[PDB]
This record gives sequence, C-alpha cells and structure tokens, in this order.
Amino acid sequence: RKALQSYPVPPRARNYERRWSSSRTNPYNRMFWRTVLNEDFARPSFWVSDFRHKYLAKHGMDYQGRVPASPAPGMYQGFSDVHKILANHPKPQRESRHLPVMPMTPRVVFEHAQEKRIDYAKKMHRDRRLVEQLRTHEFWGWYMKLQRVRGRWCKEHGVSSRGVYGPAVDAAELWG
Amino acid sequence: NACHVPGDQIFLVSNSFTRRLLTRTDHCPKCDRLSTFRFMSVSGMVGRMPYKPVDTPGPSYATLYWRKQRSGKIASQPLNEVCNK
Amino acid sequence: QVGTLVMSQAMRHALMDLERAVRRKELGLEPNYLWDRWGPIGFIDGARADYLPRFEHNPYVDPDGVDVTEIDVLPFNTHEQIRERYRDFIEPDTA
Amino acid sequence: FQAGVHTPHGSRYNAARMKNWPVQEVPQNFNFTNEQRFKAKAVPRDTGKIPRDFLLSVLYRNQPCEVASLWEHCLHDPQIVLDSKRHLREVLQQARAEGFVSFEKDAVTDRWVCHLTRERFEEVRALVGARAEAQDLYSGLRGASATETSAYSESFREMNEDTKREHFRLLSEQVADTTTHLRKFQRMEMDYLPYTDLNGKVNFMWWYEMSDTR
Amino acid sequence: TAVPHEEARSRPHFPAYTEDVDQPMVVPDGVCCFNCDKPIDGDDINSYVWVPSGNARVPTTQGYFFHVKCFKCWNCKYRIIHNQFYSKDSRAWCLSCALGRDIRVPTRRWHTSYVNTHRTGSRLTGQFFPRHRHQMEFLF
Amino acid sequence: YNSFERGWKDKTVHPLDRRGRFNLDEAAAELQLDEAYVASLYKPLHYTYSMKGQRYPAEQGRTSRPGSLAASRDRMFPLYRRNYKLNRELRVLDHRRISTD
RNA sequence: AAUUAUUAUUAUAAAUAUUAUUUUAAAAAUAUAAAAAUAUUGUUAAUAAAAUUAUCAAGUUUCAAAAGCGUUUAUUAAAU
Ligand SMILES: [Zn+2]
Ligand SMILES: [Zn+2]
Ligand SMILES: [Zn+2]
Repeated sequence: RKALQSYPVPPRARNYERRWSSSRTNPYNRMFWRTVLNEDFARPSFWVSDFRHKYLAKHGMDYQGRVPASPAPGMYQGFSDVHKILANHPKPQRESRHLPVMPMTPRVVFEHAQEKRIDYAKKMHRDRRLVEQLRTHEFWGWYMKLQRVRGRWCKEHGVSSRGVYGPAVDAAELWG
Repeated sequence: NACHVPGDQIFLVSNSFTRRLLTRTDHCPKCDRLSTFRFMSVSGMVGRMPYKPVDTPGPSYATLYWRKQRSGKIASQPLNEVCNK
Repeated sequence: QVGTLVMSQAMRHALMDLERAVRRKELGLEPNYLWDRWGPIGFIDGARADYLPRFEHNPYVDPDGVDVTEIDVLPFNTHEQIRERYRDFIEPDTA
Repeated sequence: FQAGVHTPHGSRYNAARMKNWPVQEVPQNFNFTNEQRFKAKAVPRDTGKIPRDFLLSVLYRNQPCEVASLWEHCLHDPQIVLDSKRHLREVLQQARAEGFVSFEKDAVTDRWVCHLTRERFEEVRALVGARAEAQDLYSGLRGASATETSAYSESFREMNEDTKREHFRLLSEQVADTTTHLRKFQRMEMDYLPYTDLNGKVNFMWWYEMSDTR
Repeated sequence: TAVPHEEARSRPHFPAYTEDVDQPMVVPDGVCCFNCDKPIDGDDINSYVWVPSGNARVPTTQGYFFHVKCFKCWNCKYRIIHNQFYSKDSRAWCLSCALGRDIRVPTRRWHTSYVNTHRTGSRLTGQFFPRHRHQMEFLF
Repeated sequence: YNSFERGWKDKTVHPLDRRGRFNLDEAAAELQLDEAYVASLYKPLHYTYSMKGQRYPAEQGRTSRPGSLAASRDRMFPLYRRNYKLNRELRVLDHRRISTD
C-alpha cells in the first residue's frame, strides 16, 4: 500500500491496526508530552550530542555548556541519508567556510513546494472575502438605492404600505 | 445573538436565511457602515416545534443574561418613561 | 555576456544580507552583518545555522524595519558594482 | 399614540407630531380590560441617525444633566425630531449601547446624569459642529443684517466676564418661549415607511420635514 | 467558566459558541504581533493567530497576537510543534528549546505551524458563557 | 418551475442569489489583483490550475462529426481554458527560487 | 468495486461563493417512530453497553466467579 518511502514527506496520519480499536486520528498530544518532557526519548542526534566525547577527551571536563546546533562543517561527510544520524538536520556541509547552503535534497525542495502552495492557498482565500466584501458590500449599497427609490415613489403614490386601513388605526399604537 | 467588529444586536433567524446565520453583513451602529456580524449565541426559534409550548427551545441561560443587561437594570431611566407613551 | 555574473538564488540571498548590513550603517545603526558571526563551526553564537536559499516562510526579520528584496540586488549583477558597494564588508582587515 | 388610550388625557406631548396620524378624542369613560391593557403592541420608534444626531447635540449642550428634566430640553430645540417621551427613552437606550451616553447616579443626589462618555466624546464635538455649521445657514437674520447680532458678539464675550451663568438663564426661558411660537406654526412631521433588509428584519426608513400651517 | 461541575459538556469536552455578552471579546486597536511586533490588521482578516489565553490582559488588552507566519519558535526558528509555546521574554519560544532540549528540526512543516487562525483553534477552551457567579439571572 | 412541463428547461436557474451581474475584472481592478487571477477564483479550481478534476464528456467536445465540425473543448468554453502562466506563477516552484551553487 | 453505483481515494493545504440533479393528493403491513396519563420487568432465553435532543442523553450499591491489557476466521480461562 504505497510504501511510505515513496511519499516526499512521510504521511501525516499514520493508520495502524487493532481490529478492536476504531479511530482514524493518531493520538498526538501524547507523542508530544513524552519527547518534550523526557530528553532521552529521541536519539541524541549524534553531533549535538557528540562534541562531547570530544570535549571530555581534549579538555578533561564535561562540556557543561549548551552544545552548538547545526553540526560543524566537515562532520558526517561519508553519510548519505543522515536524517537519523543527526536530527532531521541537513548533511552539514563540506569542510569549507562558504556560507551555509541547504544541500537541495529531494526533501528540501518539497518543503519549498509547500511554502509556495501554502502562500497559494492563503491567497486564494484572502481575496475571496476581498471580492465577497464587494458583492455583498455593494449589493447593500445598491439595495439602499432601491429602498430610496421605493421610498420616494411610495410618497407621491401615497401607498402607505401599512394595510387596508388609514393611519387612524396606526395612531392608536395598539394592534388596532 | 449577533455581534460585530465591536458591537452587538439581536435577531431571530428563520429557515430561509439559514445561510447567513453564522456570519452576517449588517449596519454596525457603533460605526456608520455595514460590518460583518457573528453568531455569539442562540435566542430561541422562529416558530413552534410540534406539540410544544411557545418557548420550546428556550432562549438560553446566556442570551438571557444579555437581555438582563439591556432591559434588566434600566433603573437609570424609568424616567422619561416606563412602558407608557 | 560581458561581466554580468550568473547570480544563483543563494547569491541573491547572500547579496541581500550584505545589502541589509549596508542599509543599517547607512541608517547609522550598527551593521550586524549576519556572516560575521559565521566561523569554522558555523554560527559562533551557538545558534542554528541560517541556510541561505532561505524559505519564503522564514524570511530573515530584523525588528528595525530594513527592507531588502529581489528588486534590490538584481542591479548588483557584475563583479565591479559590489566591490565598491559592499567594499567595507567583503574585504577583510589586515591592520 | 392617542390622548386617552394608553395615556391619561391632556398628555398631548407638544413635540414632533407624526405625519397623517389624526389625533381624535376618546370619551372620558375609556379603560381597557385587565388584559387588553397589556396586549397593545406599540409601533416601533426610529432610533437612527437623526434622533441620535439630535439627542447628542442636546446632551452636548447640557453636558451633565439630570435624566428627569432631560426631556424638557429636547422640546426646546427648534429641530426637535422626537415624537414623545417614549421615543426619547428608546433613543436613549440606543445612544447608551452605542457608548455615547453613560448614566451615573449623581452621588450627592439620587438621580442619574446622562454623562457623554469620554470614549466617543470627541466625536460628538465634531458632530455638533457640522449641524450648527449647517443650521445657521437657514435663519433669515444670519445674512440680512449680520450687524444686529454683532451687538451679541461683544456682549457675550464681556458677558462671560461677570454673569455668564446668569445671562443664559434668562436666555434659556427666552428661547423656550420663542421656540414654542414656532412649534405652533411649524412642526417636524415624521413620515415613515417600512422596508425589509436582505436579512429579513422588517424595519422602518424615516425622514422628517417641517409642516407649515400658521 | 463557573458551570459548577457535571454541567459542562461531556463528549466534545466543550460547548460550541462561547457566548460572551458580558465582555464583548473583540480584537483591540493597539494590537501587535508578540513574536514579530509589527501592527496587526484590525479584524478584516484571519492572517493573525489570536490566542486569547482565557482572560489574558497582560500580553495585550486581550491575549497574545501573532501573524500566521510569525507563529514560529523564536530561538530555534522552526514551527511550534503541537502548538504549545513558551512566552520567553515577549518572544514566543518553542517549548522544547525553551525548555533546554535540543532536537531542532521537525518532519512535516518546518517554518510554519499547523495552527488555526483568529482564535478558531483556541475556542476549544476558555471562558464559556457563565464566567463568574452571574446570578443576576434568577435574582429579582 | 413555471413550466407546466418540467424538463431541461423552465427549471428556474437561480431561485436565489438575486445579486447578479458581477463585473469581476472591473472589481478586480479596485483590489489590484491581476484580473486574470480573480476570475479564476469563481470557477471550479479544476478549470484554471493544473489540478486533478472531473470533466463531463460533452464538455470535452466531439470529433468532427458529419453533422458538426470538430468542436474543441476551448472554442466552445473559452473561459475554461486553463491558464498555465497563472498556474506556474502561483502553484509550482521555480528553478530560480532554489538555485544554489 | 461488472455501472455514471454504497463511494469525500485525506499526499497535502485552506476557512463567509446565496459553486447547485431527485417524481407525486390516501389507509395495510413494514423501514420506522414525533407525541403522550398510569404501571416498572407480570413481558422474555434473558429489561438496563444500546441513534440523535439544548428538556445538553451518565444508573447507584453488595456478593460470588475471573487474568491482563496485547492478540486471533465461527473470538474466548484461544494463543502471546
Ligand atoms: Zn461595530
Ligand atoms: Zn506576526
Ligand atoms: Zn525552538
């Protein structure tokens, strides 16, 4: 069934199993509390959690500081699909000093293809109400021309538009 | 039973205008222009349900507290009238 | 073409960060050029490296109201009109 | 609204008459049954601009004003557009919810005072400005002999030296007597017509002109 | 709400259409992005993610305000996963980074959260109709 | 149905939405929104952008028949021709925006 | 899926379009139940896990027998 390795990004909803469990939605907000609360849950993402084992050896101490993110240029150069031997971070760089550039993996390009089709969707909605706030906005503006031209006509032709009776049934301010 | 960009109103909706129920377009009096209203809460029904009293659904515990502020404590102004003309 | 450099998208986002550093010290402010916190390990400040073909949903935002966009850097095409415009930043100091 | 039906006799409020409504006399035997007193679905009053533009120009004159004697002021303006004490109160509910007026019980006393709210206070100051800007056009004295009232320019300026608060006291009853003569020889008759907006809320569009009878 | 207990809704966990006639609950005029600080369109739009954290007052007259694209973690610069953020000194920080953790790239959408716009995702909680004693009802 | 005989006709076409006659491009000029784009908002997104969609077969237009010439899907439905400038400009990612080297 | 059929193919994203396929003058069964006094299990192999509700849709308690929470083609002291 369309192996997940085919989808550009692994699918959002992940269907499972469980003959005796019927619910489409994956229970997020539980996969979130664990992970945020427990540091260990997610593999260290080697670099940000290496660089110890390289400070301890060369400095005789625990690093005792926040490790830099964004692995140094030159690390994980033989790896090809890092994405796990890292966080989902990109393959760091060459061992260069050139400005950081995303190595346009098939994945990064897809994200570009989202943040353009997100701006696309929010733009096709943003200007429906912009023209919807002309149609109804100008329909009212015109409808009040109607009640005005009806307002003018209904005085010379004297149609009080309040029943068969004269205003003497109105002046009582009863039902009648 | 409908509010505003900054204000409120009240209206009982029929079946015919069920489309405009969620969010309307109306003359916001705390302004001078038509402005889109919302549906802050229910205030009853437009007709009877079969075999039921006049107030079948009942307005709310909520839309009543909105009413008890509009009509409610008018004790600032039984002056200039109470109900007479 | 004579000298009009084929500017990849990475460049026209590297020439934006340079131009945004110029406008700052053209506004008189301190030109905190982004790539002068950039060292051999990446951002010396221990921050997540800002990768240059920057997404259009992560545009570098400075809360000082500096405008740099594609309309800005497209005329800075050839080699010469940057070595004089961004002279002060691309050139290292040897004193 | 008739004399003896909902209200006691002689309470023919001397305010803007409704147009075409014949005021007929009811015998002084009248009384509803103990249940018809209450059915009596009245006619809804305009609360739109022209009353809410007119009421506030009152409450802008008499900035702190005891609610009780408020109605005795709107009667005084030549441009009273208000049918009766009921219409005022409904407009006064409107202008209350708009945020224009704000009743506060006058702590030293036991009566409320329609205070023009400071939120929309700078709006009515402009609003009273346009009407006065557009009202002084009509008068036949403003333009025929402007110097007859040029005697007023200096006086009132030097009046505000010694007795400004006592000057207008007599001026207040003076106009109250001169606006009544007008209100015998012309009133703002209100001709209204219902209309249904696109949302099915039947309401009335109004307008007002001055009927000349002499 | 007040809703003493055993009277709140049960299956969806929250009542639809929080009526708020007591206080009108409108977007203010002196409104601005918490993360970005640029003024926010008044109300004509749903480009802003208006998180009214129940009664907030402190972030703004009402609760925090963010344009949909300023709703990222400030420190790590990616999306706020599961939308729980951590207001670090007036710049919304991602809870995991704001908590000290370091795993700093998500899978699905990096620089834009999954959030709803204009409180439409925040109206599952907070200030239902009886927000107080509100006994003016049955009293005389 | 004021027909007296219902059919593919005398089915009153819009017994609602009485606020007809919208001048889109004229209104689109007030909003400054690329007149070719705005008109696309008001037809099923199949018809304008490169999206998966379902077409009726008569809509597709027939081969040159003995009775009628080849009636292409365009020359009978001009305002339904997809505009692939407007697609690409909006929906697809350009080589330019990710050119890194 | 034999079809223009039960049928949102949910990879994504978005949130106010006045987007547009459903015959018709009756009572039986039946699918079905709005409404409505008493009665509360006397029905039955056995009532009570048995649609929705703005009247906001939830039985409480005791005893005896009974492990793990996963997993199964006649679905459980099955097999883990
Ligand atoms: Zn308003
Ligand atoms: Zn923002
Ligand atoms: Zn973060």
